[PDB]
Amino acid sequence: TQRIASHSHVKGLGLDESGLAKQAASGLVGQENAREACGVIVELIKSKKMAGRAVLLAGPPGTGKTALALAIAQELGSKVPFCPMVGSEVYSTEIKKTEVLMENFRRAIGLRIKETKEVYEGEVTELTPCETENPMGGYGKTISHVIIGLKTAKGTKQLKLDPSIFESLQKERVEAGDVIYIEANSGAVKRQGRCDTYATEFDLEAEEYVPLPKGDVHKKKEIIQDVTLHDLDVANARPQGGQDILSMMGQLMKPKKTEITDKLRGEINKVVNKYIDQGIAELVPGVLFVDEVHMLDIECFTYLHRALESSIAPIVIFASNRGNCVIRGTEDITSPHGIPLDLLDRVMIIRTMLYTPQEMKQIIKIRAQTEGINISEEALNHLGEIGTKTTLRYSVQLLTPANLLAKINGKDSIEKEHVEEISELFYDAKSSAKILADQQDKYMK
Amino acid sequence: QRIASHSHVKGLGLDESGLAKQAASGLVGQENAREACGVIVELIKSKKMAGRAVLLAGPPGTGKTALALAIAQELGSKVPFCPMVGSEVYSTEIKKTEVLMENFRRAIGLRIKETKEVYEGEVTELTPCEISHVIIGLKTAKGTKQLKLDPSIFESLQKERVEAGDVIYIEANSGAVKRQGRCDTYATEFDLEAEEYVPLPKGDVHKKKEIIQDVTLHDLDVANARPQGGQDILSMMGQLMKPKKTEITDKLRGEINKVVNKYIDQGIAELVPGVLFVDEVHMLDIECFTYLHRALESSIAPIVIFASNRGNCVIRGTEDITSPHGIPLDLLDRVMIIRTMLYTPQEMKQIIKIRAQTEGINISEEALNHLGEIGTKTTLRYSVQLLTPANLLAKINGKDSIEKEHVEEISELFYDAKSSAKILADQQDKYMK
Amino acid sequence: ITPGICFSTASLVLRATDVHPLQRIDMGRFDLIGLEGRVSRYEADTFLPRHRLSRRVLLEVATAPDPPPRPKPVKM
Amino acid sequence: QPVASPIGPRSPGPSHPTFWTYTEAAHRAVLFPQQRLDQLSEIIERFIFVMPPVEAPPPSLHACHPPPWLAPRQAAFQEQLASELWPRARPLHRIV
Amino acid sequence: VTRIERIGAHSHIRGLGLDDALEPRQASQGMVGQLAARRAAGVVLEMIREGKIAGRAVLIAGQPGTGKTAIAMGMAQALGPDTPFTAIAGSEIFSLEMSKTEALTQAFRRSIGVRIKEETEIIEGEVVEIQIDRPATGTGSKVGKLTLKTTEMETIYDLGTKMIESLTKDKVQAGDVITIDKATGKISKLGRSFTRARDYDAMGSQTKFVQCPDGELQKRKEVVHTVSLHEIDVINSRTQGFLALFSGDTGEIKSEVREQINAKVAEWREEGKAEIIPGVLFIDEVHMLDIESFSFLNRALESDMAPVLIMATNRGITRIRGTSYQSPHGIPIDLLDRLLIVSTTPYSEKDTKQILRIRCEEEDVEMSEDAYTVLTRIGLETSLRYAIQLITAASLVCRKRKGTEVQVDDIKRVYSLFLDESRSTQYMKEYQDAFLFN
Amino acid sequence: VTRIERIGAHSHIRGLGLDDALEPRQASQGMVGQLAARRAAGVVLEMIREGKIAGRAVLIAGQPGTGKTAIAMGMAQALGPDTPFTAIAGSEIFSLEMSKTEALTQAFRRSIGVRIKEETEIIEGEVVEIQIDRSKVGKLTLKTTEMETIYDLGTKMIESLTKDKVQAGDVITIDKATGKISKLGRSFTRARDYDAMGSQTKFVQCPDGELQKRKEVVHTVSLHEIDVINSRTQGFLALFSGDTGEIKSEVREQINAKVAEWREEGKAEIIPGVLFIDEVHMLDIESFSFLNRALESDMAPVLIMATNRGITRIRGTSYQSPHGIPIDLLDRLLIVSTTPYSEKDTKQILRIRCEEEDVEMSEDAYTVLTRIGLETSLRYAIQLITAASLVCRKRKGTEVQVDDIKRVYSLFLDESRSTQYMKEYQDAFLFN
Ligand SMILES: Nc1ncnc2c1ncn2[C@@H]1O[C@H](COP(=O)(O)OP(=O)(O)O)[C@@H](O)[C@H]1O
Ligand SMILES: Nc1ncnc2c1ncn2[C@@H]1O[C@H](COP(=O)(O)OP(=O)(O)O)[C@@H](O)[C@H]1O
Ligand SMILES: Nc1ncnc2c1ncn2[C@@H]1O[C@H](COP(=O)(O)OP(=O)(O)O)[C@@H](O)[C@H]1O
Ligand SMILES: Nc1ncnc2c1ncn2[C@@H]1O[C@H](COP(=O)(O)OP(=O)(O)O)[C@@H](O)[C@H]1O
Ligand SMILES: [Mg+2]
Ligand SMILES: [Mg+2]
Repeated sequence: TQRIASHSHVKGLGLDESGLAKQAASGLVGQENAREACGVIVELIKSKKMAGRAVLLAGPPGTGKTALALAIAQELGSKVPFCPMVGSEVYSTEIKKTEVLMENFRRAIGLRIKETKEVYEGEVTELTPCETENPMGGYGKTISHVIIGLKTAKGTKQLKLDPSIFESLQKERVEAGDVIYIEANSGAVKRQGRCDTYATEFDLEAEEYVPLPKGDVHKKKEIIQDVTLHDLDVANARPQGGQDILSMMGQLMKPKKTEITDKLRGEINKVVNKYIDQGIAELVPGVLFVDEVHMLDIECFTYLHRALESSIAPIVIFASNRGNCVIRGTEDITSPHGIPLDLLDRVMIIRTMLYTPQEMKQIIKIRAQTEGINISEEALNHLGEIGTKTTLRYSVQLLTPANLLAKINGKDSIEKEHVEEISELFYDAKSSAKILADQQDKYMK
Repeated sequence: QRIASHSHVKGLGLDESGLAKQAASGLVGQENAREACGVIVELIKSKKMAGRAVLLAGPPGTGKTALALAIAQELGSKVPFCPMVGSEVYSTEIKKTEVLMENFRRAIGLRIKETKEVYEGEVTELTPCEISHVIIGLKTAKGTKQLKLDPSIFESLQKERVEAGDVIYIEANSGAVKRQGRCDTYATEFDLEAEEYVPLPKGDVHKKKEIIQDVTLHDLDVANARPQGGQDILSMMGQLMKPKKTEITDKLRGEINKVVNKYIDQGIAELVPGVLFVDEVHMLDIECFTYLHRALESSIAPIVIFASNRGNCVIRGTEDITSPHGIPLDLLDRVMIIRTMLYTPQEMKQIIKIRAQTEGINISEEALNHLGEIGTKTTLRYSVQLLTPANLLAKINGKDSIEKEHVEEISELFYDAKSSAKILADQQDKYMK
Repeated sequence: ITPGICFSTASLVLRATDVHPLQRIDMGRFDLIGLEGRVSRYEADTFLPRHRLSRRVLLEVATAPDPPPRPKPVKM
Repeated sequence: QPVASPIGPRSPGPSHPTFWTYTEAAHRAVLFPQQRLDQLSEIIERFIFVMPPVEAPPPSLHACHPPPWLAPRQAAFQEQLASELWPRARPLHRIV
Repeated sequence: VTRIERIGAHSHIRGLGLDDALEPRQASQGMVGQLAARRAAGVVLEMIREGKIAGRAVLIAGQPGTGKTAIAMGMAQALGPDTPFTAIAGSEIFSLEMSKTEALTQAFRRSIGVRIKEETEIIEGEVVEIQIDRPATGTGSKVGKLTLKTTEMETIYDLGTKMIESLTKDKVQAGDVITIDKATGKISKLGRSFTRARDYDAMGSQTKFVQCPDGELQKRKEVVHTVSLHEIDVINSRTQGFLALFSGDTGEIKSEVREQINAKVAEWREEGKAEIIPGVLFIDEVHMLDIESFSFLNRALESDMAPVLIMATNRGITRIRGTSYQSPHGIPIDLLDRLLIVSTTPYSEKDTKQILRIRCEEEDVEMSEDAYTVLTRIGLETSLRYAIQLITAASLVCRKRKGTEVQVDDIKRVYSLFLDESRSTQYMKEYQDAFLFN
Repeated sequence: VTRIERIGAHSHIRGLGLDDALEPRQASQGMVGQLAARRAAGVVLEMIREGKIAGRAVLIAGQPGTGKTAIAMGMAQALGPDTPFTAIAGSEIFSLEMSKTEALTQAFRRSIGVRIKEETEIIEGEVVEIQIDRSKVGKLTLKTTEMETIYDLGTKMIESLTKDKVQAGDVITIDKATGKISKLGRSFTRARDYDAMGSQTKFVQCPDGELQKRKEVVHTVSLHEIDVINSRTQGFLALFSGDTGEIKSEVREQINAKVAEWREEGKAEIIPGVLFIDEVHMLDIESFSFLNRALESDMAPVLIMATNRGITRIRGTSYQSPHGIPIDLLDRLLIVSTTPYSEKDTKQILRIRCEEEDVEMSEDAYTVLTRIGLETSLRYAIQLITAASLVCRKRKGTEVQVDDIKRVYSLFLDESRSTQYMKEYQDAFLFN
């Protein structure tokens, strides 16, 4: 968080309340049409009524595609799931590519569970059965309640409980002076140790003595837990916590991703629907961002048709900087973005354009502000001129070396000389390619 | 019972002299091929030759698989018949040669006499004897007997929750203890017990039964390579940690051969050499063919029937080596080739009528002639596959028989391969790739 | 149910990997993975450098007489 | 131990922040293998019937004069493994 | 609140929309046009429902966006949940855990259901009073008594030890409506007829009550158990197979196990114990299968346990995967001879407009007639899916400007914002050097 | 004596040889020439030391023998051992156990060090008596050289003491918070003169001071190590075996959050480091695509790369790119170019190598060797240094002369002469 990454300045899409894109806002400069389209996509995600919709961000490299996706993620917030992914990740040594894609799809669909946990805390002061003056059957003693006195920091309360709790109390070996908690939703007694006020400095027990509970005896709170469908799938496919031989084998054996079946996923879907109907949970459909989609092969592209045609799928955002490239897994088949036309027919294409020198200068200034770097006007103009040739990434990557060089020279700002020296020290792609071409005999291969 | 593609094939339709009747046992033509298959059936029944390979060669739709299943029907259910497709050797667990060898051993069967020792009765006493043995008392309608059993049997009884009064079945050979229920005599004691009651056994406490077991060499190999008969912790551990198939060694197969020869010498086993059928042999690669050379040269191998519809085609696994059936000439030198021929329109009509009778469909003569004409173009398979949709159409319109109009309607609704090819050629710019 | 396979081999084969202790070195001086879950950083870094025995202390303890018996507890 | 799961670790009590983080609804959506067995009891009773055609004990290694320590060591290893693991294999009794 | 299932591509398709004579209506149950293809799908559906012919294969072939998957989904919705319907993509059979033939076999056997129907004795009533007497110390025989009540009956039951243990484990109290199966002794609580005593604490909020059951106490009810062939294979393959039913990780199931299961299911069918419910396997984009998978399909369709196979492909004369051979639909001619091909014709203007109207109705989007005309023109010029996406895009744009009906201006706005394949390719040609490769 | 570290190809490099202004000296810390490249490396090293910016990539490009790996080793040496420096080759990401992206993720998380700091109260003493009444309640007596006290035990403490078989004379430590007991050793008495000892028993002195002590442990671990620890129940074993597999992304996110929590609490500190991939051209296009977006994380180290390829073919594709690297990644990185060395630089490098190997050479020998190095290659001359030293020692000489260099030049061939001799007898060799 404290370290500054490549998209650390993107705080969202700089959109007016009417959806029109401001020239410079929220860390984004230019790309007004793409930003407006991404705002429409954000509204689509927030509507939560569409499944399987796909958006392809198409444009030359270094045009804000990843920045736009991260701005969308910022607009949605942390509540909405956002699963970034590169196309190379489908190639796994454990599971098939379609399984990786399906798992990321289920990772993008989140579920928020709200529950109220009501507990009774306290140190047991009293443990008294409530006998009945008329014993049932004539002989012996019959009890109708068990009075348990619970003491906390700021109160003391007595609880008339069901007689059946006497067995739980004996099983937990609960005596006076012990700290216990009873859960209303289950009616069970759990002994969380003995009070620390009865411990002496000469005792050696570690987990036996506990502090007297703070707050009120009756504690109730609303628990909000955010989970994804993939979390439930994984927890059910390779369960952890059993005491049978299969759980022991799972613990012993090396963990391995498996091809989760449609049966388990259908069961998870049924459970999620049941929770939603009960009011416990609320579905939070999020976004799956697949950067470098062109790295997917023909099998992944073919599977994506069925994946997007599903009624449970999230909204998928693709990104590709390729031109009329050859689809991977095929022999000499060319498609406009490296993506077969069948999948391009299922996506909405958002075009990102190149940046004018003024927009490049603005982006450089924003990056300098983010990195805590003071740059003079002449140095900024020179660096923007450097960015007119070479690329924008080279210019934004010369900021920190130049700042270090200035600090070594003893100056608190980057001057033009520092940028010139850094440009001399570090080469861009085009200059290096020129050097390689001029000396192709001396290099290898 | 559902009607499959070869449900009408009941035999080779041969006479007593071995000659092929024209239409018999669901077969219409291929008289030379049927006579050759009868010779092959007699060879299999001889149980003298080993590793004799036969190739069924001909265009698709000429009844090669029908002839193989007819050979199976002639042989009977006792003789093993393992059908495998050439695409099945490409497993992700074991090597292709291991798959081929396992399918070779699956074809050899063994009928072995076995005696089962059974302890069956109501438990009257379950006294542990200190590792703690068990002394058990069993009663039937004929008597009572007391037995001393191994601690493993006591553990099994505990796992079955066997208590005094329960009817149990013990197999002494496998040590398998089954609790069948609480005895019927105690079914009146309670009104809700959550128990299943069983009558008292009416035989003796100790019984010996002799039965005939049908097993294959592959079953013995698997049982001796992934053992689960010890009922010890190590067997469970091996089963749970190593569930995948393994490449069984030649040493294990030699030991199994020795054991089976010993059983046959003892007179309690009978060998049934059996048949292996590989349908899409062209889907094997050159390594599989090279292995099959030596495998067929073995004196243990079964009779293998191969099939292929390929012409002069490139052998899989090779770059550009082309062989007459997709099979290298070395393996073709080791096979007897049975040639299947294309069917005449009359034979097509006969096959259509047989399929209609098999599927319980009444078809008029005009409809039969029209469907045979449809089969003259396109293929016989398409004409046969139009019978059920036409029957459904006739049933919808209230007719109990197929008329020519129903056949015309079905042919209009469903295209064949040639019509679809024409459509693709006419609209190549609109379809993908 | 079949009897198991009895695989018979030479008795000398089962001793092929066996090496007499007088012919092999102690590999426990290179046992790094055996220390995990048993040896702590405290033992290696702070305690042992301070509380390693010396030959002088060992000889003094060995030569010295037995320590006097521990006095019985007295409620005082 | 349950890292990155809807199931929370064993919180000592409400004093621990983990007590108020996880829900019982999430817990009930994850089924242990024992719960799965209880869920498929009728299916197990009705549909599990396939028996191996042959059953054999594992191959045994025999030498005339084996090292007298190998067999007792294997016996002790098997005994300890059985004493630790056989109680955990009881749920699979009906399947076996 | 939004359920796990939302508006998808084929959410408007509720069935094939045919009449009794399998004559397709122009617009019914979401389907518009494709009359011949829908009639063929209805005939295939009748063949599936009859369930008498094994291993029938149908190929739905046509241009992209002609309704192949729409027809498949309509068939699936018309079949109903009773009949199995396994829909997979061609890419899904390429697995590192199992062979391609094994994956195809599992797909086939997930499409056949085995149903076991049996009658059991069932006790359903309201618990009036339960008494359980147990020894104070040491092992002993628990003795108990249970009283159950209906609207017309009330019986007092003497309980055995195991039923006592079951009741103790289930924590059955007075007022709980419980179900007891006499054979297995399983007890299932299905509600409370009334509340517990109010004077008790730490009890929680009492839920709603359940009316007491009527009729006799011990009834006889029919219990139906339905599993697929694949589930039987998995649970019989190994001891841990039931977990493999959810985790996958089945490996390759032995052919011996499958042969035994086939024999046993045939025996059950002959003995009247079980009925076989054949279903459908739908392989979308079957052109991704290689030659080995097709060769396996050739002979796997010849079994009597094979389901109806439905394939969809939009390929013309194309190279078969794994080979260098050009074939129609990317499928070898040997497999093409075993299957009937159903062609889908392209949609007209009125069919496109009706599809757009159905989509708008599904998405709860109100659109003007001029907007419908413009959107239909765009769909004819570009594609149907682009217009479908612009439906929702224009709905969102209209809602942003506090509107109620999607106008031509909103459609133009989303047409400018979002590009089709053609305009994107044009703009990429305009800046070809800026893009990386070619 | 001969230690495990011996004279290698970069044993003479101790640093980048820069001053306080990052101006490279002509010959300092074992580096000669490459002034611009060394200055760029120093700037990158200052960037690494600051640690503010994440995911910075630098490519050291140049002709073979121009000092790319020399510069990388100089950067590694100049950087302290405190800061992680993971040096891998490009071929090492092709694993049979985990994917290429998983290998690159593991290398990235191996390049970030996490320094932990735990302070714990402990009881430390020698056991005098253990009395247990009946496994219900008991007393334990512990002593130091200056102290002795008795403790009342509970059920779990008694069970833990019985499990560890703690008896009299054992020196143990007990953690107050968790109660875990580890045995340090046992005290030596006259009666404990064992003739045979167990593999774990060792005799230690009775601790001095006070029975209650505070234990402070400071150690540096990487993110990958924490991932492997928390991957499975005994995941620390995979830190030795390497059988890690593909770690779940959820585990990594949880560990990132926990590490951030530790950093906020003051219990841990982050030391971002360097991942050096040498000969990156062996990476496939998928690996480059993964690297493109892996560098964009906030927990990404500095990625230093080195290739000697010209415009060549990218592995896994049919495209030609200036370094074998797709131009999208090349736009994400700064390129440091190395120039070929001059005669003076070659002679100075030969002198440094001779000093490193402790070889005395005459000036005529140095001239001849420099001429050979310019004509054939620098590495050939470097090898001839040791060859001539050995030949000189064989003839009982003390200083390498021109005759020794000529002798080893005739004995050992460079690539050009061997290729010529092969072309002379081309038909003899196989598969031309
Ligand atoms: N319009 C913009 N406004 C502000 N920053 C931008 C803009 N476009 C790109 N950037 C920044 O410049 C860098 C270029 O990367 P990016 O354009 O996201 O790559 P890609 O084009 O592959 O998505 C990113 O770090 C991004 O944060
Ligand atoms: N001579 C025949 N008589 C009756 N039916 C036949 C005959 N030949 C083939 N058939 C039927 O035609 C179909 C094609 O047979 P098949 O053996 O699959 O062809 P091939 O093996 O040559 O590809 C099968 O369903 C079979 O039942
Ligand atoms: N005849 C039709 N009736 C209703 N909706 C249709 C029809 N044809 C296509 N669609 C819809 O158009 C969209 C794309 O059609 P689709 O079936 O995916 O084309 P393809 O046949 O190439 O798979 C789907 O969401 C589908 O619901
Ligand atoms: N500037 C330098 N100073 C000292 N030695 C150098 C220098 N440059 C290269 N060398 C030596 O040359 C040899 C080859 O250079 P190296 O950097 O290892 O490989 P390359 O540069 O070809 O990738 C190394 O043994 C190194 O010691
Ligand atoms: Mg489709
Ligand atoms: Mg190098």
